[PDB]
Amino acid sequence: FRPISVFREANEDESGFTCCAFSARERFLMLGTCTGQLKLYNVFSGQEEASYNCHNSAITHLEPSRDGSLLLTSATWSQPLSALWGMKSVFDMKHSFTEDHYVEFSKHSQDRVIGTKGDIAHIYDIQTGNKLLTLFNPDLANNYKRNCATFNPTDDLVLNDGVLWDVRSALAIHKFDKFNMNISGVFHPNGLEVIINTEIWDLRTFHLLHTVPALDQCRVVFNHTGTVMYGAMLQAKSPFGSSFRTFNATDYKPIATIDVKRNIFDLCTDTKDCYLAVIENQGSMDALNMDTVCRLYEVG
Ligand SMILES: COc1ccc(C2(C3=Cc4cc(N5CCN(C)CC5)ccc4C4=NCCN34)CC2)cc1
Repeated sequence: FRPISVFREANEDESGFTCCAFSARERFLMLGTCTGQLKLYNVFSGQEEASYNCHNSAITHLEPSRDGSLLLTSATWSQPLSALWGMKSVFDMKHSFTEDHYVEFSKHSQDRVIGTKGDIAHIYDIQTGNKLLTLFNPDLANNYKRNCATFNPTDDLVLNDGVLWDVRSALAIHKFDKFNMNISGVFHPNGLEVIINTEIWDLRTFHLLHTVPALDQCRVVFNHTGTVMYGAMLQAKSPFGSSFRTFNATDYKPIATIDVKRNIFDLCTDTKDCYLAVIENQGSMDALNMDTVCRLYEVG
């Protein structure tokens, strides 16, 4: 991990970057801020190229669409709490998700949004904005404090609150046992495995394949090729502590532990898996205000 670039939010006395994603436009990083702004930065110059106020509370999450035409945002205490923005030609709001505190695109064909409201998942059509489907069963809930509903790579399964759902039938096919209080789980890009905190389950047999103690309380991100898994750990200001782990995605063998000595707010990779971007806070949890920097590292 060779540091190649660093920047702080332009002009600000304290720098308020909260989350990041690379744009479909080569060289440009998208960042959310603690004032609900979306900014476009040259990742090498640190030049601010554009600024849009999406929310009147802090951004917690953003996800660009692969074809660069759409963006999802989530905020902290705004109504609406999440939104879908059009980026082709003029930046504008397309739909709003009144109480969903987290949203993602479908993965295969990006024509749907999945939103999370506490223990409940909602699926929406992108063209009409209509809610197609609500996945919730109170007998099956795990009540994960950081529940995030997600699609599998083919868009026909959903993981919500540690329940695996068939999207076509709207049927719960399996409730995974609850072994932590916060992390609800993600699909591996290979479409055969589920990662729920420290447990790696097989989707076809529900055997436990691996225990990875180092993933405890970690939020997991895959590189674009599905060969490396990157993890940063939640705080018992900041959602994460000050270090990140890399794992081999095929055997879950640890490759690296990096302590950046600063609390991490977010990290993401470019679609060619050359660069890792990390939002690190220079201030503590106790400071008046946050003071984040975006650090760009070369990996290979
Ligand atoms: C499964 O585990 C997860 C843990 C956290 C999250 C979320 C999330 C929340 C968040 C709040 C921030 N705060 C700082 C203090 N300020 C007062 C208000 C805003 C700053 C960054 C982030 C953030 N960045 C990337 C993810 N994420 C909601 C998405 C998702 C999953």
